[PDB]
Amino acid sequence: TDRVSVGNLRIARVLYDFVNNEALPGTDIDPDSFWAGVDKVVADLTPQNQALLNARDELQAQIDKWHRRDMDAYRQFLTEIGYLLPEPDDFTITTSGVDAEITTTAGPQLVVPVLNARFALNAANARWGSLYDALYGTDVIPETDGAEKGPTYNKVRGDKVIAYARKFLDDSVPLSSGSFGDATGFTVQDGQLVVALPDKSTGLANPGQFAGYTGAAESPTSVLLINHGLHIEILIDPESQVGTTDRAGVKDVILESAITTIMDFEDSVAAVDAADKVLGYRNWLGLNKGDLAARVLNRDRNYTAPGGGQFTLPGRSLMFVRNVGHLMTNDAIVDTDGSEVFEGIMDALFTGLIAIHGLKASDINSRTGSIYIVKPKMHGPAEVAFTCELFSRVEDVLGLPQNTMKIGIMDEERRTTVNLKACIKAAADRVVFINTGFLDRTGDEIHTSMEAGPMVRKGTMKSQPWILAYEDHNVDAGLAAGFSGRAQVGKGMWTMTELMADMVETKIAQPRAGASTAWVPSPTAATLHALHYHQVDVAAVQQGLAGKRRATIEQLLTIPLAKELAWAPDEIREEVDNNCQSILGYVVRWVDQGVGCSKVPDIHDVALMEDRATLRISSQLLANWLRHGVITSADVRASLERMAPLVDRQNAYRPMAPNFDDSIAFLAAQELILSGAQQPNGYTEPILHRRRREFKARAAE
Ligand SMILES: [Mg+2]
Repeated sequence: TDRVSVGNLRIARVLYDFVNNEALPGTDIDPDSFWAGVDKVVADLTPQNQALLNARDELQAQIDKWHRRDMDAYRQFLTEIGYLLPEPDDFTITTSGVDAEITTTAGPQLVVPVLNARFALNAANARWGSLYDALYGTDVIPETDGAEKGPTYNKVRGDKVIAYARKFLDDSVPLSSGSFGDATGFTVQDGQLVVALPDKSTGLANPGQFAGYTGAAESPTSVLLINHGLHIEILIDPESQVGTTDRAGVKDVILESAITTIMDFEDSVAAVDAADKVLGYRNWLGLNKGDLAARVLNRDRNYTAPGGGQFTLPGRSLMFVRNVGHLMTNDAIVDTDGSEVFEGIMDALFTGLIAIHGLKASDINSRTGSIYIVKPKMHGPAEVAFTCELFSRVEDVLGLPQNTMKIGIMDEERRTTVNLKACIKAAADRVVFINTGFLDRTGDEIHTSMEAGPMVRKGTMKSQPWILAYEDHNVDAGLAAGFSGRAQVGKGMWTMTELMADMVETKIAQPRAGASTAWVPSPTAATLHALHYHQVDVAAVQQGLAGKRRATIEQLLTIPLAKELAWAPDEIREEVDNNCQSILGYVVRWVDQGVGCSKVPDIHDVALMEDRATLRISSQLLANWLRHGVITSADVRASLERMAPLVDRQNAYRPMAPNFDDSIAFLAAQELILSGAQQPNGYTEPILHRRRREFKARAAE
C-alpha cells in the first residue's frame, strides 16, 4: 500500500509527507523523534482509550436494563453503577499562561469548519466587523415599507441602521450630556474625547471609555472606544457613501466581535480518511503560520492612545482548535493488523504540533504560550483525566512545557453534566473553559434514557427542566471553581442563521446567565451578539452569582419523557417530516460532497445550521419514537420519501429521488434513524464515516 512504517504504525503517505514537509519545519522537532513519539503515544494510551469506551457501553447497558425491568431509586441506582460519582472537595482552578481573550474578555465565540479555508479565514478575521453591514444586511432592521433591501443602497434603511447604532453608542458609551444622535464632529483634546453637539460640546460620562483614535487628533479618521472590555470603533469620513449622509460624517461603527474562534475538526466537517484530515491540518497550519490564503488574514490594527503613544490591537480572533472526541478511529493510520488508530489521539499529536507555529511570530496566536484545544463528547472525570494525560504525553513528544496544551471542556454529555465539578477538577490546571454544548447534550439525553419511554418533541427539549438545570449548573460549577477572571463559562450556538432579529432579542439571556461567551454561526452573528456584552456586564453578573447553587441533582436527572396523550396526529406528522427534512438535508451533503455543515430549511422554511449534533438529536428522537410505538417504520419511510424530493430541489449534487435505494446518502439517512438505537451513545460518526467512504469508493470505480 501507500503507507509509511514507523514502529507498529503504517501512516498514510499523504499524512506522512504533510507532517515532514509542512508541519515539522520550523519547530526544531526532528521527524524521527516525532514519529517515534507518535508510535509510543498511540501504543501507550490506546488501551486506556478503549477501556473508557467499554465503560460507556457497560453503563448504558445497565441503564437500558434498569428501564426495561422514583427519583430516589433511580439516583441510588446511578450511584451504585458508578455513573453518578461523589462530589469532590471545593477547589479553585490553577490554569496559568492564558491569554486575555479567555481569562478576562467576555464576548462572542465563533465556530468554523476547518476544512473550508475561506470560511476559516473570514472567521479568524471576524475579530472586527461592521455593525452597519450586520444591521443593514439582516432582519435586525425590519424590511418594513420603504426600508427594504434592493439591488442598490436604500437611504431610508441606511438611516435606520445609523439611528440604531447611535442608540447603541448612547447606551454603551454615554456622553456627559446629549446623545451621539446629535453629534456633529469628533476631536481629541488634552487626551480627551470631545463630541461636538449643536448647542455645545461634551465629553464622555466616563472619560475612561475613550481608548484611542486614528489620524490627526484635530480631526481623527476614527475614534476608538471601549466598554466592558470590548472595543467599538467609529469610522469618520464625510465623503463616504454613508458618511456624506451622516450628521458627524460617521461612515461606520466597527465592533470587536469574534474575540475567539474555534477552528473545528469535529462536528462541522467531514473527514473520513488521511486525505480529508490533511486538508484540515494544512488549513490549521496556515492559520497558525499566518500564511493561509484562499483572501488572507488581516494584520493587527494600529491606534494612537488618548495620551499620545502608539499601540496595536489584534486584528484576528484568538484561535482554539476543536479536536474530535475519544470515540472514532481513522485509517489515516493503521497498525500492522490494519486496525485504525484512534482519531482523538492523532488530533492531539497533529493539531498540537501545528499549533506550535501559532506560538511564534509569523514569517501570533497566543502570546502567553498556550495551545487551546476543545475536547468534545467526553463522558465523566476519567475521560477528562485521560485527555489531560494524552496532552501531557504529546507535550513530552513535542518538547513543549507541561500544561501548554489547555483544554476547552465541552459539557455536552449527561455523565459529564452530573459529575461536572469532578471533570473540571481532573483538568484543574489545564481548563480554559466549560461550555454547554446543548445540541450534543440533548442527543445524549435521548439516548441515555432511550428505554424509559417516548420523549417530548425536539423543539420542546430547549425548555425542558433538565436543560434549564443543566445550563445553570454549568455556570454554578465554573464560578464555584473560580472561573471568573481565569477561564470562560460558555453557552451554545444559535442555529437559525438568518433570524438575526430574533437572536439579538433573545440570545442576550446567555450573558445575563453569567456566560462570558457563547457560540455564533457566522461573523455577522458575532458582531450582532457582541451587542449583548455591551448591554450586560458579565463580570458583574458572575460576581452576583458566585456561591449560588441553583440546580439540584434531581432537576438535572429529570428525563424529558412525554406525558400521556401529549400530541395530536398532525403534530406527530410535523415532528417526523421536520426531523427527516433536517436529517436528509444534512446527510446528503455530508455523504455525497463531504460537507459537514450546511444550512437546511426546516418544515417551516427557516434556515437551520445542521451539524452532527443536530443530526444526533433528530435521528435519536425518531429512533426513540419508533422504539416506543409512537410512529411506525412506514411513517419514517414515507417522511423520508416525502422530504427527499424537496431536499433535491433545494440543491455536483446527486438527486436522491426517485430511486432512493440507489442513493448512498439516502441509505445513510435511513440507517441513522433505523439503527439509531444501536449506535454508541447515539453517535452519528460510525454511520456517516462508513457511508461517506462507501460513496468515495463507488465514485472511484
Ligand atoms: Mg457538540
